[PDB]
Amino acid sequence: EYPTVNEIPVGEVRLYQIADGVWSHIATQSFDGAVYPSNGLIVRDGDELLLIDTAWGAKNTAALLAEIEKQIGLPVTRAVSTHFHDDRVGGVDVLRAAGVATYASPSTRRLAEAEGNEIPTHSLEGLSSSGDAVRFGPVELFYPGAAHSTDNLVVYVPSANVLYGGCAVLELSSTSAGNVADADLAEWPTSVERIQKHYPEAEVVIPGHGLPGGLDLLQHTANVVKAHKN
Ligand code: NA
Ligand SMILES: [Zn+2]
Ligand SMILES: [Zn+2]
Repeated sequence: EYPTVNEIPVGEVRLYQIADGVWSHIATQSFDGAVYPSNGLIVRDGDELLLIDTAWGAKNTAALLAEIEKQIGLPVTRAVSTHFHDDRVGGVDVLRAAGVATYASPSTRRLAEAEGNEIPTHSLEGLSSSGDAVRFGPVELFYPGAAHSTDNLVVYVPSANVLYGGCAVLELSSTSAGNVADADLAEWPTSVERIQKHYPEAEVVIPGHGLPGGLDLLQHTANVVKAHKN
């Protein structure tokens, strides 16, 4: 079953199979003293893998690559970071040094640079406006509008009907929107509505932190964020 913070010591990574050729990766990291789990995604594309998000730091990301080689045995050739925070880009230097081509939107790259985070090598164009969608290997990348951050992207895997929301989507047990220092609380519910409208057929929704669920994670996120904003 789906691993939680208690089952993953900081520095270890678990993989969880979501569908044929689709896995989440789960890592843990200390932030402001406390340990949190974090998810990303792995998608098979023929005999190579596309990585979505780092495992939140260099050591975790090196462990991620090791766990991928052990469990899956296919090379990660490209990676996309879904926003500029450390749980998404921390580890990019490890990926790049391992031969993985790293990508993010221009906005994410600029914000990462400004924050002193690692910076993905390549820009993902065509994602500047809310509702924009582009194909990238076996996934579609979608910019729903500002939410957890202004740059946040979501990822859909058409072959599996799996929607990876990153931090624009919250898990069902969540009662608050979490770290909102960079968030746009006024726009976030609208951004979620765009996701709902564009991916009504999604069967699994994976949040950036915590348990995957169904489409209800989307409405739940809008609700929490509205209640948070008050
Ligand atoms: Na690899
Ligand atoms: Zn974030
Ligand atoms: Zn986060």
